[PDB]
Parts: sequence; C-alpha cells; structure tokens
Amino acid sequence: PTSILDIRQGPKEPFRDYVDRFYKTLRAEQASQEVKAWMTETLLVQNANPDCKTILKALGPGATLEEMMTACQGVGGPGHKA
Amino acid sequence: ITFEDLLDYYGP
Repeated sequence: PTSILDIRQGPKEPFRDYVDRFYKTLRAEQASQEVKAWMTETLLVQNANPDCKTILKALGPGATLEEMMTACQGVGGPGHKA
Repeated sequence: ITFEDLLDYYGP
C-alpha cells in the first residue's frame, strides 16, 4: 500500500511522468477531498526534483497544470536515444 | 493547482 507522501520525482524523470504517478496515487489515498486538494497544492511542487522545483516556484501559485508542463518540458531530458 | 485540476486534466 503506497502513500502520496512516497511519490517523488526521479532525478531525471520527466515532470509529465511524475504528475501522472502523483495523480494515480492520490486517487487511491484515503483522505477527504479537501485534503486531497491541499496535498496537490503543496506536495506536487514540494516533491518535484530540484530543477523542476525551481521552475515551478518561479511560475507561482496561479499557474495551470498545462503551464507547468510547458515550463518543465525537457528538464532532465530531452530523453532521446543517443 | 488542485486535485480537481488533475481530475480535469486526466479525465473526465
């Protein structure tokens, strides 16, 4: 049994992959909807990797998920075969 | 962002 607290972005993991894992685990978490909102508002940025965390903090709390994805595109990457 | 934002993004 996993916990949302256990979900952290990998050192080179694409932000898009991490958000998907965060979402899947949060859906299964046993907590109120109000708490799930708070977990998303705080833990998603807090448990991002250092390079994405910097970017997300700069964007600020008004940013949309789509905007966060665009800002973190290619961080850790670009993940093409050599 | 909120949990509802994740639901919208990956859902309905």
